[PDB]
Amino acid sequence: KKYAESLGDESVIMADFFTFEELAGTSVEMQIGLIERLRNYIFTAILFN
Amino acid sequence: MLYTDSLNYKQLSTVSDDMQSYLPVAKEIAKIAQGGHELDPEDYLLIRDEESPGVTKKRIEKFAPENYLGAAIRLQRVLQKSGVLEIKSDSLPGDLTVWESFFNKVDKRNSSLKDFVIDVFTEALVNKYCYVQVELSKLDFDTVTEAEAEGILSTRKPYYFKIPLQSIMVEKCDGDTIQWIKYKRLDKIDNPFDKTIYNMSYVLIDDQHITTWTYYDIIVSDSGGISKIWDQSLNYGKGAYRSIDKEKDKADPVSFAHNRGSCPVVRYRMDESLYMADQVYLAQRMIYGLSMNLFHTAANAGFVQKWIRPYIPKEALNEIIKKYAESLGDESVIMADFFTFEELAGTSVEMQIGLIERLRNYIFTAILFNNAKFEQAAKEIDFYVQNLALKDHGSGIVEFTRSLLHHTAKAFGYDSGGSIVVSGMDRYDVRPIEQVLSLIERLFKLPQLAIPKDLLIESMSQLSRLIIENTTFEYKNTLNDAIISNIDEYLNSVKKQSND
Amino acid sequence: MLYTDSLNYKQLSTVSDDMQSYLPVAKEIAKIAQGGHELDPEDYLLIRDEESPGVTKKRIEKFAPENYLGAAIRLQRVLQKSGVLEIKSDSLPGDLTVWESFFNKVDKRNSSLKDFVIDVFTEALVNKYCYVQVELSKLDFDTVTEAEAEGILSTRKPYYFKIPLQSIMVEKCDGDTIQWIKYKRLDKIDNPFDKTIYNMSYVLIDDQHITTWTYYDIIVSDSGGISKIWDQSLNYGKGAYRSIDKEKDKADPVSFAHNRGSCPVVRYRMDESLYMADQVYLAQRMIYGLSMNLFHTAANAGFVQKWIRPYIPKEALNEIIKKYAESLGDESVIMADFFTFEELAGTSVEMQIGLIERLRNYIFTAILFNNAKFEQAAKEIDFYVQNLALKDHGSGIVEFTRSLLHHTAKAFGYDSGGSIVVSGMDRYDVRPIEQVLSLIERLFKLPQLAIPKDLLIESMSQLSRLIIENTTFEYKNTLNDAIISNIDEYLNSVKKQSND
Repeated sequence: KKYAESLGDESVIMADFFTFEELAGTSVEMQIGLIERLRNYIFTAILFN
Repeated sequence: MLYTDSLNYKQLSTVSDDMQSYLPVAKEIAKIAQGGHELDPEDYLLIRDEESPGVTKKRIEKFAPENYLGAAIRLQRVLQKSGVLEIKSDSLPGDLTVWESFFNKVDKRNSSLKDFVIDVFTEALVNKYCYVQVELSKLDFDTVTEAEAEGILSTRKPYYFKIPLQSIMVEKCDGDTIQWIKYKRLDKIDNPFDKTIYNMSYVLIDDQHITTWTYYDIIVSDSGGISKIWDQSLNYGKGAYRSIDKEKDKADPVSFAHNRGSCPVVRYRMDESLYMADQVYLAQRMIYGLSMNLFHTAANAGFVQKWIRPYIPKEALNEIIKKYAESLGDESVIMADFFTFEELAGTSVEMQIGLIERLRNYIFTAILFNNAKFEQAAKEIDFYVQNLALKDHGSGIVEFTRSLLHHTAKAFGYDSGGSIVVSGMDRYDVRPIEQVLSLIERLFKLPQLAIPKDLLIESMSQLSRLIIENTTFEYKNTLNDAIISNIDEYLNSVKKQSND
Repeated sequence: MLYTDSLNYKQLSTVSDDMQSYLPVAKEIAKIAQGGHELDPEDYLLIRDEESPGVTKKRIEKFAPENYLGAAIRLQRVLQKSGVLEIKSDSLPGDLTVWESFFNKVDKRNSSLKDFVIDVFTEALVNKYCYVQVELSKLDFDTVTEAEAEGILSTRKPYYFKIPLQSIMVEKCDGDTIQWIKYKRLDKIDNPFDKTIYNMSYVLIDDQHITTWTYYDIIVSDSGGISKIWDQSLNYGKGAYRSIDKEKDKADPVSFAHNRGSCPVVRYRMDESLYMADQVYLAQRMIYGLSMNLFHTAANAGFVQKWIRPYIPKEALNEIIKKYAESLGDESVIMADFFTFEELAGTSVEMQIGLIERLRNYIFTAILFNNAKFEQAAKEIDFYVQNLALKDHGSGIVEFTRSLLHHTAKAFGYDSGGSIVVSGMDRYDVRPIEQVLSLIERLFKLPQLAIPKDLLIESMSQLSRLIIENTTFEYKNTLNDAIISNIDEYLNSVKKQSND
């Protein structure tokens, strides 16, 4: 409870490890590339870029 | 045809099945595209399955709608407005003077023909089936003779009226021609010193008759219909608002024959392959939700946290952390064991940014257009793109100025006349003087016998008003009169030279 | 129509439902767009759900509003001002001299017609429905005969007046034409040696009559209405301020017929698809909040902290840290065990910067414009973009100079006349001399019989005043007179050559 209350710029917390865990993101761009290649095939079915 | 029977509210309020199916999706698409303050964030929440309402409202507070669909609609409207629309006068049946008088003001909004047609096109662009009706003014007199009837027939002044799509209730139409149509119209009687009153009219336009059923002093319901109506007999005869009866509250029709010979409505229907709003509105609401979630995540993970590991009793620990906080600046060396500045790296935020960017790219590629023009000789194309919207606003400004000048002339006691022609606000271009000079030179290089004096006068006047600006209207008038006289003399001289 | 009955404050103060719904959002959008000192940081706080007020005020101290919406409005106004607006004199009904006299000063703000229309366009751009009224001056005399009435009718001098949108209370209008309108007007009677007094007027403009209800010596309320009014009978007859009565405090109407035949107001209504302020104001307030939070985070995490690990008793530790602090510079070698310089890396700050940048990019892409022009032959386009605002300020400067010269002429006892035409401040361009030379050459290459002497005189005078500057007005006048005489001689010579 205390930790949550004092978790901002206006406080120095007294914890032991407080990493900000975040998704790196490599699969999202993988699926984006897959969708992009499907769209590229759709637009190359006609001879267009 | 001629209707003379009062109808219950249920009969008037009927809506055909196809309209019942189509109106909700049209309303949704219009709401998505228009955006603005009418948007309700609640409807565009990607909530994690009913979490605490406090965090929901905190997330709602960060609602920043990016209506890229609205930008695309604006771009298409401006691009189409950049075109030219012309009417061949000789092909107009009947007197040309009455046609010009009508074209001075084609509708109650004072817009010109091209402006009105572009507005119709825009309304169809946001949602198809834009309906326009052509009507007249009403004049009624008693003890009418044949001459009075002739005058009434000869005093018709038509104008256009755009029927809202959501107000359409039913219509019988084959192809594009409309056999007949019944729509609704909520007209507000505004009292300068009292609460606004509302009336509800159901208008049926037929082949040779037009009829209206009117309910007076009603209350509009959340479904767009009637909820409560006034009743003078109520309140022991004083009158009050009572619930609408679907079988006993009947409206007496008022009908008359327009003698048009056909239904005086026209529907503009954008082709399905061209109607892009049907295929991007879902992407737009997805953008709304994703942007809200992205801003919420960034705000909740944007701060920088600084933790310590004290250097060596809860009271002693409290004393230590107090001391540490006090001496945590540039003017002190702390004695701690580990004081990293913990901060979010940020890879998910840019991931969501990329997702929103790809949604926007799809929205702008639904039309064959590239948004990279505004993402990061040559720039003259972008300048012309700006000039397109400049020309649109200039046309609107010219219309407003014409109306203002008409009112001003009426203020002097003059009866107007010629509607005070106003030009300009149509050619926005860098370095415009030499373009007009080139136009003048190219005109003069043409066979002089083939150039009317009016064209030369117009071009020279444009040059004169471009070269000197911020000057008194008297000075410009004097210069234009001198130009006109000199051009007339030159034309007469060249004519007499050519004759002999 | 003719009103002659006093009305209670409740009757005057009524506002139509549509206006009641629309005024708050218009006020909010106007406040967001205008920005400036009127902004209240409290309203744009992304506070972490009611934390300590001390940190809230510390965050408020770091409020630096970046009104990109204001920049976009300025850009659109300047771009539209870059256009040309022209009036065809021959189409003006009635005498042309009175039209020119009116066009010398179209409103009480001394702006020209184009300047006034651009101001109206800007007011509509920030918030739609800009209202303009056309009125006259009032003259009253006693023992009036027919000749006196004729003179009073002939001495009308109309001018324009922009009605603030927030002052609109109710209006009945079909399409763009306004049937009638009631608005409010708070007029301050300023006393050079006393407290400012306030009066409240409710103005109803009708088809053929205009009426005003006036409450004298009132106090404006926080809602824009009346809170307290003066009462001479109060204070035992000495008078005092007492609360307004909504049923007993009645204002006597004063009305007169303007004989315009129609309501002398015009509303400019920017099209919804073109009105961009409705779709970016939320983004602008989000920018305000995000910028405040970003600066607060940067300030609270911007310092560099330096910690130690002492090399080997709390008193002994105090002695050690004192010594360490003393010997922490370039001129000493410390004996510690670990002395890293702890510093914020910074990845979240640039994340928030990117978020604010993308919000600004959306704001600037609501209009089809690219902000990269001011983010990082060719540059001549940017120079012309600057020249646009230069031309706007130049038009304002020319208006001010005309007014100043009019007052100066009045100082000499001269009665003005021609209003002292002033030109210039309209062509800002790099290397302007050869542009004027090219204009002169192109004019002279045209058929000389087709060029009036006035145009040549104007162009040559422009060249003369460009080639020599910082010179006495006498020198420029002498050069211009010589040019005029020489041009007249040349034109006469070529005319007599062409005659025979």
